[PDB]
Amino acid sequence: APKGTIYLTFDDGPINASIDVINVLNEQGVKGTFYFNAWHLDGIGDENEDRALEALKLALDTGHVVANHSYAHMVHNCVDEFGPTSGAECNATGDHQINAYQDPVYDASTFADNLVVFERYLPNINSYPNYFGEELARLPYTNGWRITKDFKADGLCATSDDLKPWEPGYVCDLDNPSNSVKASIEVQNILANKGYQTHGWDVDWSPENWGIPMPANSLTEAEAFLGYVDAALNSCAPTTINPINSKAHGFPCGTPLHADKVVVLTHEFLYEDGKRGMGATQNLPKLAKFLRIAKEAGYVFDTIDNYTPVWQVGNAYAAGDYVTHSGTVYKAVTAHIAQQDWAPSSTSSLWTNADPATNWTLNVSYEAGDVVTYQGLRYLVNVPHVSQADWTPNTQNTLFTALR
Ligand code: NA
Ligand code: NA
Ligand SMILES: [Zn+2]
Repeated sequence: APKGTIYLTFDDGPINASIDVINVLNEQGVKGTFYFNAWHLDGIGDENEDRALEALKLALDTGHVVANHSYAHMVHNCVDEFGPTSGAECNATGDHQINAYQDPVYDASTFADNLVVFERYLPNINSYPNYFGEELARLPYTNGWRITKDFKADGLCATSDDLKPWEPGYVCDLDNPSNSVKASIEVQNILANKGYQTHGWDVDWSPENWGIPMPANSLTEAEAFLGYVDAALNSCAPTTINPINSKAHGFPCGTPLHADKVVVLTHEFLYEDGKRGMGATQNLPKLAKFLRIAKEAGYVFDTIDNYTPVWQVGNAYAAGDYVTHSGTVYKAVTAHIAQQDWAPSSTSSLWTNADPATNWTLNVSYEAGDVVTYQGLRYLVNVPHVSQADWTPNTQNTLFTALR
């Protein structure tokens, strides 16, 4: 009977600072989820990153989950031509969020480049069960979600075509958002069709003021931050969160998978003594205190791969329960006790596939109004039905109509 589940997630590693963050976590047995960019492994990410490969190894060997944050954090969209100094050059101008997404197909493909680079530096990385780079992602700058067919959100103010959010003159038009936001959405949809889930966050453990001379020194204290977590528990934090560009618009408040869960976003580089402040000296103790008080307050920690629980032999499932099985999201059709010979599948009558994907897919519960893509063409679902191999969109003229 825990008060809730916290998902500690760390963005933008692997860097030298990741090693200290992991050792703090390890001292208390907590597992984190790390959303890595492989450009630190190549030494072009403008951080202290000579130990990036040791950090990647440490994360995997001590049981933390590694997920896909893209190769270079979309920095290629921040400069005219991407190269070894694009990182520092984009740091100099601070325009990370300006035209952050441009060509969605290419931007998505940098999530796959990420995988290739990981495997070049750590060639046996897919022999690790806690390596999830092919299945779990998070978009840079974007509190966007792709969890189930019916659990999606987009961060409609996350990135801009011109003005930064705080800057005088900034308007975010939700009914017609920035071109960069529009591309980020297509990127979400592209990753979901390759089988990813993308997760945003409920709370962003960040500087209480990004304007003071050493911003890392103003990271929220642990007591105050456990307070933020308490506040977000079952209160649809992704929509209420500030600033505006951190919001997740359309988040399905009260959706069952999000009950009693808080996903915390933070960055290893905030726990480093360096160009941003006394991270290691002042904030590593804050992190270690939070881990103590959060358990005392009744929370437990988990990693994002369990956010949707894995299908288990012997569990009682209710109609409507969500699981993953071989990385695929499923929704129980019938209350029943799972057993070894009837796991979810593309022909199971006990489950339907509920991936957040939009390509036409077997054993999906389709609704009137859904749109599916099949053999390069888009089709509207006219009639609710569970899809099967006899009823491919191109030949079933009753259940589907081509958009043309
Ligand atoms: Na798998
Ligand atoms: Na998946
Ligand atoms: Zn990031």
